[PDB]
Formats: sequence, structure tokens, C-alpha cells
Amino acid sequence: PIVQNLQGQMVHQAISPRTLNAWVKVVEEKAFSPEVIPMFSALSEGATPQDLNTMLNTVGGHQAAMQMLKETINEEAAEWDRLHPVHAGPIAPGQMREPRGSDIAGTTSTLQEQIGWMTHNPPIPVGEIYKRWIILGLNKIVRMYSPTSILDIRQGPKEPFRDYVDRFYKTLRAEQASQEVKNWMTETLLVQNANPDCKTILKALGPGATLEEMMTACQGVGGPGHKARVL
Amino acid sequence: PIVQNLQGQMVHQAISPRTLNAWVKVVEEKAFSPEVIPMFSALSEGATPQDLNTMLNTVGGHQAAMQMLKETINEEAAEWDRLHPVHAGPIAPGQMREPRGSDIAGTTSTLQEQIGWMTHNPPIPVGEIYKRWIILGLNKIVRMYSPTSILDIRQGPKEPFRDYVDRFYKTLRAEQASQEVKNWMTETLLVQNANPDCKTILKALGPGATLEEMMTACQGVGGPGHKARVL
Amino acid sequence: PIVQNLQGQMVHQAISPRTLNAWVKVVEEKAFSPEVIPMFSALSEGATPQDLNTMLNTVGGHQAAMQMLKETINEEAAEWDRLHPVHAGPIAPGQMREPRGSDIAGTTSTLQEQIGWMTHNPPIPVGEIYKRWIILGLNKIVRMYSPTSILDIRQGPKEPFRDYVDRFYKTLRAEQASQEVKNWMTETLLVQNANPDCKTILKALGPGATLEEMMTACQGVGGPGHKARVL
Amino acid sequence: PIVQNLQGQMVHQAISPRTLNAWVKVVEEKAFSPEVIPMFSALSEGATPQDLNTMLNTVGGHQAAMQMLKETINEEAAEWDRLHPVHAGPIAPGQMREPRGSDIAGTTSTLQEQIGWMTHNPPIPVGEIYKRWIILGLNKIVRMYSPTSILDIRQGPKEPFRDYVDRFYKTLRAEQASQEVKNWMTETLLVQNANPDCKTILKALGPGATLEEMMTACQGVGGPGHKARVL
Amino acid sequence: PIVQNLQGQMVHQAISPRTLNAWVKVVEEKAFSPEVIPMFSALSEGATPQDLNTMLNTVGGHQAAMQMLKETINEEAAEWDRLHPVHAGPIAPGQMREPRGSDIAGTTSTLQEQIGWMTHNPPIPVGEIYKRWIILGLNKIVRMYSPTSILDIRQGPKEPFRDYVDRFYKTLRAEQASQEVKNWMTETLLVQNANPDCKTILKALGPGATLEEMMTACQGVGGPGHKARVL
Amino acid sequence: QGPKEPFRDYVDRFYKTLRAEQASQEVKNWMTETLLVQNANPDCKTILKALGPGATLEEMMTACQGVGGPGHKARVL
Repeated sequence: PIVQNLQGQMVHQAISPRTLNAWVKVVEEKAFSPEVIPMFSALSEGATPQDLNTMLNTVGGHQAAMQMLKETINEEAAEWDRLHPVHAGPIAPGQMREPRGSDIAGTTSTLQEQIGWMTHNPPIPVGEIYKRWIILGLNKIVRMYSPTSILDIRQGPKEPFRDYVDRFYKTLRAEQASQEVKNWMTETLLVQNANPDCKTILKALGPGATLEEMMTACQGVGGPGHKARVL
Repeated sequence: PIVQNLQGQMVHQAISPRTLNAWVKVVEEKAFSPEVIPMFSALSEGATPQDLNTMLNTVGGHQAAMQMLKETINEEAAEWDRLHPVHAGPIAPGQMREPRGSDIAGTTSTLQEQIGWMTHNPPIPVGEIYKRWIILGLNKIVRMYSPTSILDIRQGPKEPFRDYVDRFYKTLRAEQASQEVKNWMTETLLVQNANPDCKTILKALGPGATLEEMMTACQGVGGPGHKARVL
Repeated sequence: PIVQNLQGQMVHQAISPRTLNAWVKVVEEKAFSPEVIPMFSALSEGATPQDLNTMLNTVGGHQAAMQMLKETINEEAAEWDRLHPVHAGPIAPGQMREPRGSDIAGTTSTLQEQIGWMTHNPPIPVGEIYKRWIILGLNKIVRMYSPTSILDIRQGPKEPFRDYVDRFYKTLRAEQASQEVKNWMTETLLVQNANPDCKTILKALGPGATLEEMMTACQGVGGPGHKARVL
Repeated sequence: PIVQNLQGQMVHQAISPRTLNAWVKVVEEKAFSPEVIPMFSALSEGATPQDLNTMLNTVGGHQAAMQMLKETINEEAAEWDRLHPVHAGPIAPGQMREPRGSDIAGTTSTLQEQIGWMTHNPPIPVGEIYKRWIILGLNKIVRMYSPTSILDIRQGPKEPFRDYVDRFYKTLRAEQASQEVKNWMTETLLVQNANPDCKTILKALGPGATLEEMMTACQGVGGPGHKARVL
Repeated sequence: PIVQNLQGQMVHQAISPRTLNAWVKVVEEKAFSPEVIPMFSALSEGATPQDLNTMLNTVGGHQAAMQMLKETINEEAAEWDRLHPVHAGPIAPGQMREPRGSDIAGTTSTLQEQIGWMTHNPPIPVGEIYKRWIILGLNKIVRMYSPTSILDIRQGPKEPFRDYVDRFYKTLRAEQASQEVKNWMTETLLVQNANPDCKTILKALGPGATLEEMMTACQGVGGPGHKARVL
Repeated sequence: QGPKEPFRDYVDRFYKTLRAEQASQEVKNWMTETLLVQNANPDCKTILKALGPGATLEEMMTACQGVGGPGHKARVL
């Protein structure tokens, strides 16, 4: 990845072996889990596209989903090529002819070519753009991973409040919805998908109370509430 | 976070993957433990909001607790904007414009501009207030987790003094109240929750005996309040 | 190996000891997997023959595969020497005496003179061609471990679409044949070996379906055709 | 080792503990197995006699075997005073003097002096010969391979082709004979030590077949060779 | 300890937790073995007395030998004081009062004082004198550690040659006597206490020869030797 | 070499098959050195081992004549 600042101009240096192996181990046990999307951003320091392509090409046994992500990245590349300012093709001598949609990715451009417009000309943030296109494909994969749909989720009569809340919040991560819509859904969904025992104390707490306040009261009641022999 | 000073100007540096693994791993083993709250503060050198939001967003199973913490952060941010000193509307020419409560949060703010208000014009301690709000949310989380009260922690007939004192102090970590008030209560609580036979040594020392003095006496009697080594 | 640019002339830095440990460890967990082939190139910091050769010599288990790869390299080196433009007679003093097939290889070359022709004079791709030949040999090695052929990829009466897709993707990584033909083949191969119930729901999608469109349809169906039972 | 050139004259840098750990681990996992020799060579960067001798001295349980290696190093050293130039006795003031066979090792040399003839006046190849002497002695440790011979390797009735190949390549590294002799012998050996069931298809494939061709062909043959019915 | 030279004069910088763990792990799993003496030498980078004393006091459960080691060092410090006393007492102003016999120990000398006489004036390697005494104590300790005397080296009837030669050379690690003595007993002892079957082979090999030849002859024979007699 | 087969019958078999070896002289010399020890029966292999490294056919034949039969049946007690 591109590194170095204090010791002068940026230099692309190789990915550390430990980081590559550590990433593979995370992928084994957190294969399609929503937690991977912020982890990927944190781990991938230095915006070089070749390294990002290398990370997606080194995936093991359960790789299949990653080729859909690559096809999605190509759709975004096609969007850059034709649905954004297209360009003539020929350029006036003295300019590096500027990247095409597929040149953003590893498909038609090499490491030396990409690095050239990242430091020998005013920077083009190709790695940020390529990474953003990867994140857009990752949103689809986490959405498809999801086991049960929100209307088919319901709290059992032998199911605690802790688990019911945990099932909802874990499932909510894969939705890909906006904050305003998520807040609207959350307010009624808790009452709507509840069991009768939980609903008995929840309706008593009722509208107005925020997440923490409802949770504080509900945790105090405990388990699946009424008569669950918790004392 | 933004680092460097001895080497010249400050630069925003991405967090280590080792630090991220250590955070994920302690969350995997000690998920809701009170030991996490001092540990998080010690780990988080440079409280830059974007990086802090990423650490919360990379948490596994207990997403519901994290979202309750996020609502607490929104509640504190809203409180800062409305109830803590207000800042004027139309900013003066050539100034960076002081952030509002919403701008403190990584969720509703962008990095380049955020680095600018934290490095150009006079210091704004946005990281420290954001960290304090996170610590307050963590204090709320240990309260949700706790299954028993400090009045319910009591020594069994065959349970050692060592086992009892450990439970009492582990439980005490999440009891949040005034130190002067806690001290005043504690003298009764230590004798109150001990088993009858083992309570005898605590009673024998009487008024003015501190935990060191009690522990020193407890070296001789040993175990669950045993008959002494020499009769 | 040879790396450094902005901070001065290139220096032949030795490989990390972790790289040696990781190389043995990856072989221990997954010796014949195709995922090792891109991973090997990510650990290459200057493709200098002598240190790249050390990786081949440190393998234990599947020694026969490595020895076969070495036999293949001898043929590729000979192909460069004889089937590609032949090397002329005696040269004058002060020249680097143009590399032949066995000079590119570590077997008849010395490291000091190898570095000399490689980069003391304008760069020559001696390490790059050697690295590329190794990838060609690695393709043969992973291709001899796969039991099932493309016609033997089937779906049972109780096998879900996701497992069938996973087997197809695992097989896709073992292809080693023309990409354009393979893509154009992929369009009809999946529906061919699908059982009537599976085939019937797949037939509804029709010609020219994209990978995302196909996966979206597959995600909806899930099971071994549309409507599960006893599993 | 002594390193640095572009950043100033070379300085002695102590070897990292992880290098010794890798050497000990290799010995722990597979004591005298052939993998140790390139691992030792890989970690012998710089090649200063004192630094190289640390690995020889750090071996635990198997240090008695290393006494023979130490004897071999002294045998090669005795030869440096005999088969190689004997030099002369009176070397006049102002020289670092071309060392004797016994001066190569740390036993008769002081580190400052040893480093002195490696960079103060034109470098002496002390590390090159010392590293080679250790490799030559390690190349005699192959003799210690208890109950291991090519003549004992005969494939059983229910033993797969891959087991036979594994056994053949395991003892192949212990041959210690010339490459031409190995090739001439190899043609007979491959068919000779095979079981009758797998030998039958090798006979059908017949003369003029290379190692790659035979190994590639045998993938589709399966197990100990195609099994018949019990009727 | 004192480290580096590239940035300027050496800096007193504490050891890595990884380095500290390596020392604890080696001592816990290999105790007081002769292999720990070169390991300690390689794990003690930078000759600062305080840090060397700290290494001895940070050892795990088995510290009895460590206390004896410090006691033997204390006697050596007393020997050093009386060995050099000509400069004892008053000196001309501008001299750092110099290290006396007890000041070689980190316990008697303050840290700023240690660093001052190490790094300002022409180097006095006080930590290397302290380490020489530690190595001397370790040399005493291995003799105590040895579970057998050299007079009790013998081979049982079902005991193999590999164990007998290994025991003899392992014992020679702790003998302390000059290398001539070790060579001298090797010439005559081996045929004396070998088991009847092995003893016949050693006797039959007869006068002269070297360990490589003896080892080679012993390897063909195998195990505790053939049961039947020869001539 | 068989159980009751002596060195003379065995060496004759080896030289008979070595006539049709059809390989380089250098390879034949390398094989010649180790084949007699490798293919000898346990009892008769002992003299070949006893002579050890650097042996010549003249020395080996001298030794083989003196040990006789299909090898002496080695004592234990």
C-alpha cells in the first residue's frame, strides 16, 4: 500500500505477511457477517487498488460471493466510463491520457501506471473510489446473507427479551436502509413482533420511552417476564 | 487518530490491525465486563471521532448494547447542543466555525473538516467529550448486564472469605454513586453479607477496622471462617 | 530482495522469518488449494531468483509437486534460450553478457552478477519471467488435486442451490482454460446438470442472466428446488 | 551481521530472537529432516562467524549430534591450511592479515578483528567459507536417518499411489548421489517399486514417459489402482 | 538497555514484552540446561547492569539457582574490589569517581551513574563484566544440574548406541575441563562401557578413525546391535 | 540371494544379468559398489559389511572364499 509522509513523498511498499494471514483467519469465521464492512476499512490502510484486488483474489473455500462483488465493481467501472463524463479518447501531448473506467481496477492498469497519477500529477483518489465500489458490493452480500425476514421474525413464548432484542439488532445490520426509515420501523416493530408475556409489561411502559429507558425497565423485569421463575 | 508533534506537524494515522484484533478478542472473551471500561480508555490514545465510531461499529454479537450506547451518545450530543453553552449562527469571515453537538459525532461528521477544526484554529476538545459520552454509555451497559445486586451477594456456609470478598468487590465495580456515601455504607455491608460463623472475626475486630486489618486477621482463621490453626 | 527508490538506491533486503513460517503453515493447512497461488505473489518484494528458489527448497510434504515444477521451469528456461530469439557469440569488455535460460535461473548464475544485470544497468525482467514461469507450474499442481470434472458437478434431491453454487465456484478456481470460452460456457452449464424441479425454476429466469440476477434468483429459492420438507 | 552502506558505514546489529525460535521450532517439529538446511541458509544473512555459531550452540537435546558437525567444520578448516593456499608467516605492519583455518571461527578470533578484515581493508570471504562448512556438515547429518532406504520402499496392496510417491520422494532427498546417476536410476525405480495393480497401468503407459506425464496420468486412475468386484 | 548508534549516541531503552516473554518461556520450558547459556547471551542485547540484574529477578517459580547465581556474583564483586585498589580514594576533579568492585552490580550503582560512565568517557563495559560473572555462575549451575557423573556413563542390554553417544556428549557439556581432556577420554572410554553387541562393533572397527566414520559404521548396524556373534 | 544360496552361485547370477545392463560405464561402476551388500542374504551379508567401505572385488573374493558355504550359522550362547 501507499505509505510514508514524514520521510518525504509517498512510496508504495509491500503488505505485511501477518496482516494477510490475519485477514484470512477473520474471513474463515466471519465469512459474510456485517461486522466485516467496518473492519475492512480499518485494516486496509493506504489507498492502492492492486492490493485491494489482491485481498479479494486471495479468499479461500467460500469465495463464490466475491465474483458477484467483482461484477458489481465492473458495473460501477462502466458507470465511470459512460454514465459520468466519458472523454474523447485522444489527449493533447504532455498529459498521461487519464484513466478509463476499467483502469481504476486491476483489470487493465498496472501498479506503476496507477502510482503515476497518484504522485507525479495532482492525485486521482483511485484507491478510495475502488474501495467505495467494493463497499457497495459488500452491502449486497451482507443483505443476501440474512436468514429470516423482519415480518417472519417473532418472539417465542419461551424466548427471553435479551435474545429477542439481539435477534432484531443483529438482523437490522444487513437491512441497508436509511436512518430515518430504520428509526420509524424500530418504534413499532418492538411492540408488533413481541410475545404476549413481554407485551404485557411493554404496553405498560408504552409510547414515549426511548431505547435505553425501555431496555432498563425490561432488563429489570427480566427473561420473558411474567412467571418465568427467575428468582 | 491525529498524531505527531516532535517530528513537526500532526498527521492523521490509521489504527493498527493488532489493536483492532485485541479489541475484538477482549469483546469475544469479556463482552460486557466492567474491566472493559478502564481498558477502552487506556487503549484509545487519540480520541478522534471517526476512528472511535469504527471501533464501536466493529463489535460482534452484542450490537443492541452498542446501539443503546449510540442512542446515549445522540442523547448527550443533543444535550450539548441545547443545554451546554450555545454558539452563535452566522460565522465571521476566514474562520472554521465551531462544531455543533451533531458535528461531535462521527456518524454526522466528515474527516478532513474534522481534522481541520482539531488542528487549525484554537483547540476544541471534541475527542474528550465524545470519549466521556462513550464511557457513560459503557457505565449504562454494565447496569443492563448485572444479574444480581450488592445486597444479594452473600457468603454460603462452606464458601471461603476469599471467595466472598472477591464477589463483593467484583459486584461493587458497577454500583455508581458518591464516594463519601459509598464509604459510609460499606462498613455495614461487609459484616451484613458474611456467613454467621465467619462473621465472628469481623465482629471481634470491631470499630476502626479497615479492609487491610480485616484481611490481616483473615490470614490466621482461613477458609469459610474455620476454627483457628491453634485452638 | 532489491527494494528502495525515493530514499536511495535499491538494497537487497532479506525476507521476513514470518514469511518462511507462514509458507510452511499454509502448506500444512491447505497444500493443493488454488488460493495459495495469488498469496505467493503478495509475499514477493523483488523477484530475485536465488531467494525465490529458497521458498521451493523449504517445502516438505508435497515435494514431488515442487520437483515437477522445477522440471517445468527447466523446459521454460530452455524455451526462452532456444525457441525465443537466440543469444549471439562473444561480447566486448564492460558488458553484462546477456542472460540465457540457465543464467536467468539460479542454477548457473551467481547472486552478485545476477543483481548486476538485473538492475546495475537499465532493468531487465529476469526475476519477473522466472516468477511468471513459477505461476504456470503452480497451475499444474493445483489442477492435479481436483477429483471431480465439470460434468461430475451435480445437485442431489436434498442438496440446496447454495451448496451446488459453492461446488461450481470451487471447480471454477481449478479451470485453467480460456476465460472467454469459460464465460460463454457458464451461461448453459449450470442449468444442464440441474434436476427437473431445480431446472424448472431456473428456466423461468431465461437467457443472458447476469451473476447478480442469477444469485438474487438463487437466494430466493434457497433449497433443492422451490419448496423444502424433511431436512 | 554488519549492515548499512547508503546511510553510512556498516555497524554490527544483533540477530533478532525470532530467528533462533524458528531454528529451534524446525528442529522440534522434524529434528534432522532436509527442510532445516535451506532454513539455516535463509536465516544466515551477513554470515559473520560469531553470529552463525549461536545457532549451533543453542540446540538443546540434539547438541551431541552437533559435536560431529563441529568436528566437520574443523576438518574443513584444517583443509583451508592444506588444500587451499597455505600463505606465509611474516606479514609486515599495516595489514589485517589473510586468516588461517583456525582464525575463521570465534574460537581463535576476536569479533573486532573478524569484522576488521570484513570491511577495514578489502573484504576477506570468511563468512562465505564458514557458512559453506556448516552446510557441508549439515549435508552429512542425512546419515542419521534410521531405517530409511530406497530398497525398503515397496508399495502395498491397499496403499494409494500418493503414499508410494510420498515415500519415494521422502527417501529421494537422502540419496546423496550425482544428478545424472539419479536420472538414469529413476526411470527403472518408478515402475519397479509400484504395486502390481498400479504397475499394470504404468506398464501400459510404457517407455518414453516423463515424471510429469506419469503423475498427471495417475490422477484419473485413483487409489491403489482400479478395484474389481468380489464375484 | 543501551541500543543503536545510527541516530547518534546510544540510548537506554527498555526491552520489548516479546523479548521479556522469550526469556521467561525459555527458562520455564528449558530450566537450567547448558542450552540456556547461549540463549541468555543472545537475549541480553545492551550491557546495562540494572537491566541485567532485573532479568535475574523477573524469573518464574524456579529461582533457587538464581539466588545462588547472585550469591556467587557477590563474591566475585568482592574479588574485583581487592584485585583493583590502586586508584581507591580521592581523585582530581572532573572524573566520575569510577566503578569499584561492588559498582559493577546494578544494586550498588544508581542508573544515571551507570549510563554516564558507560557513554561519556572511553567505554568501560561494566554490564559485560557483570554478565561474565553471570556466565561463570551458569557454568557452576550446569555441573549441579547434570543427573550423572562421567564415571557412570554406560549402555544397558536393550539400550541403543544413539542414546549412549548422546549421553556421553551431553555430559561433556557440563565437564568444564579443556577440549583436549574431552578428546582424550573420547579416544579410550567409548569401547569400555558399550553393551557387548555394540562393544564388539566398536572393538572390530579398531584403532584410529574419526567420529563421522564411527557414526557411519554404527548406523548400518542399527539399534542395540545384532543378537548373534560374528567370527 | 536365497537362504541356502552361497556367494558363488549368487555372484554368477549377478554377473549373468549384468551382461545385458546396457548403460554407461560410470553408472555401472556406481551400481557395482553397493549391489552385492544390498542383495545379499542376512547371514552372508555380514562379511561384506565387516570389510566395509573402500572394498575391492579381489579383497571381497578373498574374504568370500574363507567364510565358505551358504554362510556360517552364527552362535548366540
